[PDB]
Amino acid sequence: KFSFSHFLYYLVLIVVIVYGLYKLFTGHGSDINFGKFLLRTSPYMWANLGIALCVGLSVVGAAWGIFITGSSMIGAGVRAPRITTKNLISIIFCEVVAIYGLIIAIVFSSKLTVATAENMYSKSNLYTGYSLFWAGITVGASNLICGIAVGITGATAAISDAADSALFVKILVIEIFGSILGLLGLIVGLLMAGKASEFQ
Amino acid sequence: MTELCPVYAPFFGAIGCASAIIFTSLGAAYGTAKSGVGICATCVLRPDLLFKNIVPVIMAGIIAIYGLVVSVLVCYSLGQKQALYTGFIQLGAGLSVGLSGLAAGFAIGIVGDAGVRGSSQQPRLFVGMILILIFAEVLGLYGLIVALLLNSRATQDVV
Amino acid sequence: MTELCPVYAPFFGAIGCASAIIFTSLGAAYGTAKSGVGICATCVLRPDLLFKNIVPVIMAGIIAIYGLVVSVLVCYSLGQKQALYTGFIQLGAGLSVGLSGLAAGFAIGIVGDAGVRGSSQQPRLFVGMILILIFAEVLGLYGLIVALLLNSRATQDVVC
Amino acid sequence: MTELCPVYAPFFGAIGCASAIIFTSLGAAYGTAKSGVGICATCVLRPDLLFKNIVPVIMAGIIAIYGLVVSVLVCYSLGQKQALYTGFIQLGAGLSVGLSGLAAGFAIGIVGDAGVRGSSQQPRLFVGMILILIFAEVLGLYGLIVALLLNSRATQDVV
Amino acid sequence: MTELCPVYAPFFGAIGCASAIIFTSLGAAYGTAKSGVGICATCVLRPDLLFKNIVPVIMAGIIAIYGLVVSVLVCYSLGQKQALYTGFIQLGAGLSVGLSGLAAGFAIGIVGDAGVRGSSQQPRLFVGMILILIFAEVLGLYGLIVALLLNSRATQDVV
Amino acid sequence: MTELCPVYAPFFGAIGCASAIIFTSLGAAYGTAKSGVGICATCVLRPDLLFKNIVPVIMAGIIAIYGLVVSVLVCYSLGQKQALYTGFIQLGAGLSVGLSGLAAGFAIGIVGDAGVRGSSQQPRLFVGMILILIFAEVLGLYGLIVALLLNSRATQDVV
Amino acid sequence: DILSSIWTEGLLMCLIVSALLLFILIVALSWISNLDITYGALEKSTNPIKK
Amino acid sequence: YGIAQYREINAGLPTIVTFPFMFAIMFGDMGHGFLMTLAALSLVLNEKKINKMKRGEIFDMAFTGRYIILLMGVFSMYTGFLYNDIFSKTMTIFKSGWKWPDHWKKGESITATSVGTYPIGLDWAWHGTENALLFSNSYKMKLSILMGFIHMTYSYFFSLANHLYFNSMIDIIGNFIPGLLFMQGIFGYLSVCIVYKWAVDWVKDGKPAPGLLNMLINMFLSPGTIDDELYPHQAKVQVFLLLMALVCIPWLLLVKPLHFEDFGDIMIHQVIHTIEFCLNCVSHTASYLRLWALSLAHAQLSSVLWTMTIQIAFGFRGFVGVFMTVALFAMWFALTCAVLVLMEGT
Amino acid sequence: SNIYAPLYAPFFGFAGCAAAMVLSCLGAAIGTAKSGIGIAGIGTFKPELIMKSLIPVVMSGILAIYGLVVAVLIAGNLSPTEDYTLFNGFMHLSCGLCVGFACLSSGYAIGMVGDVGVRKYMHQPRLFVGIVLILIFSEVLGLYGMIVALILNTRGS
Amino acid sequence: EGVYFNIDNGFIEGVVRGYRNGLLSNNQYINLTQCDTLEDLKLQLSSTDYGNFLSSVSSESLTTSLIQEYASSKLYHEFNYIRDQSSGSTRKFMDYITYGYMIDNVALMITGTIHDRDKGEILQRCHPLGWFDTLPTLSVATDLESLYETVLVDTPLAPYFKNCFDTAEELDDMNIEIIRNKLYKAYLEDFYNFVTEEIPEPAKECMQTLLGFEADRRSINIALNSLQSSDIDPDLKSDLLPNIGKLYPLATFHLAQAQDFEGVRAALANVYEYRGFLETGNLEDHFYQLEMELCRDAFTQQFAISTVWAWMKSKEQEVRNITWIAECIAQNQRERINNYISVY
Repeated sequence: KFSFSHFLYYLVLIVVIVYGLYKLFTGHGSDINFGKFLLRTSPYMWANLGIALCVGLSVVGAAWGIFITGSSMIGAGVRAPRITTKNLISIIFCEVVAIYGLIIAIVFSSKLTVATAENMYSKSNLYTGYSLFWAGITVGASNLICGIAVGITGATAAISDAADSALFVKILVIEIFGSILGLLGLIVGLLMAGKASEFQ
Repeated sequence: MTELCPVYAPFFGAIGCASAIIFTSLGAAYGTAKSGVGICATCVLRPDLLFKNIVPVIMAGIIAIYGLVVSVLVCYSLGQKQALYTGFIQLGAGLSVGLSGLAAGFAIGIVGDAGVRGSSQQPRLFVGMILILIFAEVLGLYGLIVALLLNSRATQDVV
Repeated sequence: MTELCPVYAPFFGAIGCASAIIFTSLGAAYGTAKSGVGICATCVLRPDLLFKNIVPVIMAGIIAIYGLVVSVLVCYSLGQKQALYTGFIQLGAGLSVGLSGLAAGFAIGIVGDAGVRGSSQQPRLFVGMILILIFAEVLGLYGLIVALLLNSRATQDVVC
Repeated sequence: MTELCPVYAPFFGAIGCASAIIFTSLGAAYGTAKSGVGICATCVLRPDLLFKNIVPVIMAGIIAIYGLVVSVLVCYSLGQKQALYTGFIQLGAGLSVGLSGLAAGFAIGIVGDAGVRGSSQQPRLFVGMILILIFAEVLGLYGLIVALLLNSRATQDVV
Repeated sequence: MTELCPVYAPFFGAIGCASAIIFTSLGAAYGTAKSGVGICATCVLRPDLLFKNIVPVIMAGIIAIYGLVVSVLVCYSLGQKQALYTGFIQLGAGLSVGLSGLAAGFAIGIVGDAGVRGSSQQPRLFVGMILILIFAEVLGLYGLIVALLLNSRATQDVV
Repeated sequence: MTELCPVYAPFFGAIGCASAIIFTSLGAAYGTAKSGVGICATCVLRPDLLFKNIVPVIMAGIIAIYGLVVSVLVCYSLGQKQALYTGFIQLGAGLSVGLSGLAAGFAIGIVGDAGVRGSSQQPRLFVGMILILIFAEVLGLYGLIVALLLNSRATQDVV
Repeated sequence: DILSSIWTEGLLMCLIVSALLLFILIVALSWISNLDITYGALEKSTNPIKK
Repeated sequence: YGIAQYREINAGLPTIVTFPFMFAIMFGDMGHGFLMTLAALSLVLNEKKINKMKRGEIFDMAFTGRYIILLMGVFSMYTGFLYNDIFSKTMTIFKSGWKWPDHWKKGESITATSVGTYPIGLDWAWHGTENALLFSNSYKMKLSILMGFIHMTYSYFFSLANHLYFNSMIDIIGNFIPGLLFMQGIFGYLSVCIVYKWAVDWVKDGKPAPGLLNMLINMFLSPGTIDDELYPHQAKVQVFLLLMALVCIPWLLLVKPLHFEDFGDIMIHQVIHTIEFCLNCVSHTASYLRLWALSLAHAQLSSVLWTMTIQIAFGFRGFVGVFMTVALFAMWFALTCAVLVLMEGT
Repeated sequence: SNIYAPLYAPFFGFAGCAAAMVLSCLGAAIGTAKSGIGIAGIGTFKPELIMKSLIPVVMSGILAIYGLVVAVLIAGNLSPTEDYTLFNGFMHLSCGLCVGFACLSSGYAIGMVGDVGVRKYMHQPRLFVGIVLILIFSEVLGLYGMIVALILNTRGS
Repeated sequence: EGVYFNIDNGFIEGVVRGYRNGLLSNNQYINLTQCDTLEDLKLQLSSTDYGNFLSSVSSESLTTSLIQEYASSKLYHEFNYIRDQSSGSTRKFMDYITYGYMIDNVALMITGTIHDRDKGEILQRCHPLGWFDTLPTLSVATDLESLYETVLVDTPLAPYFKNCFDTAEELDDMNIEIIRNKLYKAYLEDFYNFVTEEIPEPAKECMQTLLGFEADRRSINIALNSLQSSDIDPDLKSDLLPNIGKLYPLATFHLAQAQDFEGVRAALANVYEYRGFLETGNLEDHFYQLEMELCRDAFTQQFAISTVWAWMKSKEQEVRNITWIAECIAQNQRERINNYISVY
C-alpha cells in the first residue's frame, strides 16, 4: 500500500462518524452529547492529567535541545577544543527551561486540595482543574519549542564558530529570541495563577 | 464510586507503577543500545578506551531505578479503599517521571555515543561531554519532586 | 459477587498469567537472532572463537525462564471467584515482568553481537566486553523483583 | 443467562484452539520459506549437505504439534455448560502457546538459514548449529507446559 | 421536528450545496497544476506556439463551474422547513456532479501536461489532442446533467 | 430556551467564521514559500526582474485577504442567540472559501515557480506567467460569493 | 445523564487511556527498532594502502 | 488560431460582430464599460503621436487593440443599460404597475403581482427579496440557452456555403442534411417550447403547466407522451420528432461506396467524425451557460463591494468622518476598477 | 445556572487562550529556527554581512506578541467561580482558532523564504530592496487574523 | 522533514562538516600561486590536510601516481568509516555511490582480452572501494564479450548491467569503450532514480544537479572521443550518451543525431547552459571548475545527505588540482596554473 499507518488512520475515523450519525438518526444527536460526559467527568481527571504533562513536556523539550547541542559541540571540539569556554553559555539556555517548566507543579500542588464527592462537579474545584490543566499545556508547549529552538541555534553556532570563532557575540542576539519563549510561556501561566482558585 | 470508597483505586496505582517501571526500563535501554554498541565498534581498534570512558553506561543505568522506587513506594499502600483524589494521581505521577527519564536517556545516549568517537579521534574533549551528561541527567531527576509529592498525597492518605 | 469479589475478577488472572510468558519469549527470540547471526558469521572464518562466546545464549535462556518463574506461580494463586484487587495487582506484575524481559532481550542480543566482533578482532578485549553484558541482566531483574514484590503483596493481601 | 454457564463462555474455546494452531502454522511457514533459499544454496554448492539439512522444517512441524495438542485437548473441553471464567481461561491458555510458537519459528528460520548458508564451508559448524536450534525449540516447550497446565487445572471447577 | 421536516433536514441544504463547488474547484486546481507548468518549457523553447497550448486549462475552467451552477441552483431549494428526502436527493446530485468533474479534471490535466510537449515539435499535432481532450469535459457534462433532473424532482416533491 | 435554538446554536455561528481565514492563510503561505525562494534565486542572478516577479506574491495575498474579509463580514451578521439551522448554514459556508483558496494556493505556486524559472532568462514570458495566474485566481472567488449569499440567507430564518 | 450504559460499561470514565499508553509504547518501539548495527565497522575489505 | 483552405468562407468578419457582445454581457455595467471605453478613446486619440514611441512589451500589444476595446465596450454599455445596473444599482423610472399596498409593517413580507409590465421590463421593481434573484437567474439562463442555439444554428449555415462554391455536392450534402435534421428537430423544438412560455400562460387562464424549464425525459424514456400539458398535437408529433433522428445514423455511416471507388480503411473514417459531431451537439449545447455563471458572479461581487463600501460610507459622521468617507471612496474606486474589471474581463 | 450558562463556560475561553499561546510561540520558534539556519550557512564564509541582513530573524517574537496581545485581551477575564454567556466562551474559542494558524503559516513561509534568500544573498546586495517586501507581506497576513480576533471578540462580549 | 530528519543522525552531518572544513580554500590557493617548483609544493603538502603523507613516503620529485594514491587513501578510509557508520538507507546510498567506480572496475575486468591483466593491477588502477575482495570471472574465457554473464552472476550489478549482448557486442574495438559507456549510462540512470525516490528533497536536488552535469559532461566527452576516432551510429551514440541528461534530456538526443561538429554545436547552444565548445582549450578543466561550483550548492544546504558526496568530489578534484599544478611545474607551465577549482 501507499502506507499502512495512514491507511489505518483513514479507515478508523469513518466508523465513529457513522455511529454518531446513525445514533442521531434514531433521535440521539443530543442524547449522546459531549457536554453530558463533561458534566459526568471529575476535576481529578483534569488535575491529574494536566500536571504530568506540565513538567513532562518541558523536560522532554530540554532533553531534545541538549540532544542537539551536545552532538553539535562534539563536532567543533575536535578542530578547536577552546570552543568550549565560549559555547558553554549556550547550553545554559537549554537547561534553564526545565526549572521554569517544573516550578508550576509546586504552585499547582499548593492549589491542590482533597475534595469530597460532594460539590465534586462545581466550579469550586472543576474551575481550578481546568485552569491548571490549561496552564500546564501552555508551559509544556512553550518549553518544548524553547528547547528545540535553542538546540538548533546552538547547533548553528557550533557549525559556524568552528571557523572564525570570534563571531559569538554577532549571533548571540539571535539566541536571545529563543530564550524569550521561556519567559513568554511562564508569564501567562503565572498570570493565570493570579486569577484561579484552589481545589475545595 | 465516591472518593470515600472506590473499587478501582488500587488498579490505578498498579497501572501507574507499571507505567513508570516500564518507562524507565526503555529509557535506559535506548541509551544502552546506542552507546554500548557505538563504543564496542571503537574500543576494539581503540584498546585505550577499555574503562577510561565507560561513564555513559553508568549515567544511563542511574535512571533505571526511579520506576522501581516509585513502584515499591506505592506497594506498601494498596487496597480498594484508596481515595479518588488520591486514586488518579498515580497515573500522572508515574508517567511524568517515566517520560522525563525517557527523554533524559535519549539525550544522554546521543552524546555518549558521540563522545567515544570524539575522543578516539581526539582524546581531549570528553571534559565537556561528561559536563553535558550531568546537565542532562538533572532533567530526568526533576520529576522526582512531583513524584514524592503525589506519593505522599496517596500513600499517607487513602481514606 | 460484589465489588471486592466480582465473578469477572479472575479475568485479570487469566490475562496476567499469559501476559509475561510471550513478552519474554519474543524478547528472547530477538536476542537469539541478533547474536546468533554474528556468531555463525564468525564461526566459519574464525574457528577459534566460535564456542568461547556462548554466554549470551545462556543469558537469553535466563530471560526466557523469567516469565515461567512467575507464570504458574500466579496461576496457582488464582481462583474462579478471586478478588478483583488481586487481579489489579497481578496484571500489572505480569505485564511489568514481561516488558522487563523484553528490554533485556533487546539489549542482550545487540551488545553480544557487537562484543563478539570486538573480540574476534582483538581477543584482548573479550573479558572487558563481556563484563558489560550483565547490565542487561540487572535491568531485567529490576522489574522482575519489583513485580515479584507486588505479587507477594497480592498473595498476602486478599479482599476476596 | 447465568455467567456461571453462558453460551458465550465456550465461544472462547471456539477461537483459542484456532489461534494456538494458526500461530505455530504461520511461524513454521515463514521459517521454512526463509530457510529454503539457504538450503538450496548449500546443496547446489555441493550435493552432500541436502540430506544433512532437514532439521528446521521438522522443528517447524513440532512447533505446529505444540498447537495441535492443545487444540485437540480443548476440543473436548468445550461445551454449552461452561463458565465465563472457563471462557477466559481458554484464551488465556491458547494464546501463549501459539505466540511463543511463532516467536520460535521466526528465530529458528533466522538462525537456521544463517547457518545452513555457511554449512558447506566448515562442517565444524554443524556440531554447533543444533545448539541454538534446541535453545529456541525449548521456547515452545516452555509455552506448552504452562498452556496445558492451565488447561487441565482450570477446565475443572467450572462453577 | 417530525420525520418529514425535522431540524436536521435543513442541514442537508446547509452542507449539500457546498460539495460540488469544492470538488470542481479542486479538480480545476489540479488540472492547472498539471498542465500550466507545461508552457514554462515550450515558451522559452519556441515562443511561437503560445495560443494552441492554453486550450486544456480553459477546458478545466469550463468544468470548474459545473459545480457552482448546481450549488447556486439548489441554494433556493433548501430551508429550515424542507424535507429530508429533498436533502438526500440534493446531496446525491451534488456529490455525483462534483466528483465527476474532479475525475474529468484529473484526466484532462494529466493528458494536457504532456500534449504541451507533444505539440512543441509538431505545431499541428493538436488535431488529435483536442479530439481526446473534449471527452473529459463532456464527461463532466454528463456528470452535471442528472443534477438538474434530481433538483427538478427536489423542487416539487416534498415529504 | 427555544428547542430549535439549543445552547450550541450560537456555537455554530461563532465557529463558522474562524475557518476560511486559516485556510487562506495556509494557502498564501504555501504559495509564497513556493514563489519567493525562486524569486530571489532569479534575483541573485540577473538582478533585473526582481520588481517584475513580485506580481504573484501580491496576487496571492489578495486571495489571502478573502477569508479575512468574508469572516469579518459574516461575524457582524451574527448574535448571542441564533438558529441552529442558521448555525448549520454558517458552518457550511465558512469552509468553501478556504477550500477553494487552498485549491488555488497549490496550483498558483506550483506553476508560478516554473514560470519564474522560464522567465529568468526568457523575458518574453511577461505575457506568459500571469496568463495562468489569472485563470488560477478566478476560482478564488467562486466560494467567496456563495459564502456571502448564504450569509444573507442566514440573516433570515432565525429562531 | 451518562452515555449509554449498555454499549459502555459503568466504568466508562476509566477504560479510555489504556489504548493511548499502548500507542505511545508502539510508536517508541518502532523508533528503537529503527536503529542500525554498522556491520561494516568491524568486518570490511582491506588493501595495503587502504583501511 | 489557424487558417483554412482555398476559396472557403473565412470567419474573420463574424468574430468582429460576435465576440465583443458576448464579452460585454459578462459584466454589463455602465461604469465599467464607460471607463474602459474612455481609456480606449484616449489611446486611439493619442496614437497619432504614441504609435511611434514604444511601450511595455505587453503594453505595446495592449495599445494595438483600440478598435477591439471600443467594440467590446459599446456592447458592455448596451447590455448594462439593458440590465439597469450601475454597479448593480437601478435608476429606472419606468414603473409599469406592481401590487405595492401602501400599508406595510416594517418587516412584513409585502409581496406584489403583475398589475402592469414595462415592455422591456426588468426595471428597478425587480430589486426585492431573493425571489428577484431566482427570477433573474432563470431568465438569464434561458436567454443564454436561446442565444447559444441561435449562434450554433447560424454557424452551421456556412458548412455547405463553400461546397456550392466548389460544386462538391457529391457526398457532403448527404452529411449536412442528416446532422441538420438531428440538431434542428431537437433543439429548435426545445427553443419553440421554451418561448411557449411567452406563447401561453397556464395561470392567467387556468390550465395545467409544466415545470419552469424541465419537459425533457417525456420524449426519451416515454414514447410519444407529453404528460405536462404543453400543447395538444405534441402528443402526436413528439414521436415523430424523436423518430426521424434514428435513420440519420444508418444514412450517414455508409455513403462512400455509392460514389464509385472504395478503400476499406478510410471507408470507416466516417464513424469517428459522426460520433464526434453527435457529441459536439450536446457539448456545445451545454457550453453556453458559463456566460450566465460569469454574469451572475460579476453581479454578486459588484453588489457586495458596493454594499460594504457605500453603505459604510453612509455612516453619519461629518466632523472627521468626512475624511473617513474620502478614504473609503479612494479605496473603493481603485478596487472596483482595477481588481474588479481587469482580471475579470481578461 | 441556566442551560445557556453551564458549569464549564470558562473552559472554552481558557482553551482558546492556551491554543493561542502554544500556536503563536510554535510559529515563532519555527520561524526563528529557519532564520538561524540561513544565519549559520552565511556566517563562516562572509562573517560580516550578517549584521546588516538581520531582517528575517528579528521577526522571531513578532508572532509571539501577536498571540500574547490576543491572550491578555481575555487573560483572566473570568472569575475563579463564575458562569457567563456561553456564546462568549464559544467566540473566545473561535477567535483563538482564527488567530492560532495564520501565525504558523506566516512563520513557516517567512522562515524558509528568508533562509534561502539570505543564503543566496552572499553574492549580490541587489535583492535587498525586494527581500523585506515578502517578509512584511506575510506579517500583514498574520495581522489579518490577529485583528479579526479582536473584531470578533469585542463583538458579543 | 527539516528537524524531523534529525532524530538520530545528528553526528554524521557534524563529522562530514568537520572533514569538509579541511578542504583547501582560496587563501590556500594563494600559496598555489607561489607554488612554481616541486620543493614548494612538497613544503605546502607538509602543512595541509594532505600534509606529511604526500611527502613522508614520497621523495622530493612528486610523481602523479604516488601523490594521488596517497591522497585518496585517506579518502577511502574516511568513506569506508562513514559507510560503516551510515544508516541502512545511507549505507545503500553509499553503496550506489561506490557502484559507479565498480562499474568502471568491471569495465576494466571485461576490457582485458588482449593482455589478461591481473586483478591486483586493475584494482590498483581503479578505486579500491570498487573491489570487494575478488572476482572469479577471469576464470572464464576473457573475450571481448564473454564474461558479461559471468560478471552479472558474480557482481550484484544486474540492474546496472544494461544488456551488452544486444548492441555492445560486435567483436569490435568499440566494445571495450561502448560497454563502458552503456554501463555508465545505466548506472547513472539507476542512481538518478534512486536519488529521485530516496535521499530527501534537499539531498535530492543536491544529487540530481551534479549527476546531470556529470552525465552531460560524459556525453560530450565520449562524443568527442568518437569524433576523434572512427565515428558511430546515432543510435549507438544514444546508447553511449546518457539518454537522460538529468538537466536537459532533449539536447542529448540532438547530439546523438548530430554526427558533425556543427550539429553538436547546435545541440549544445540550445541547452541554455555552459558552452563547452568554441571557448575551451582544455574542456576538462572548465568542466571540473563548473562541476565543483555546482556541488558547492550541496554545501549551501545545511540539511541534506549530499554533504558526503560533495565533500568526496571536492577532495578528489582538489587532489586533481594539486597533481595538475605539480605536473605543470614539471613541464614549467605557469599558464596551466589557476586551472585549480576556486569555489571553496
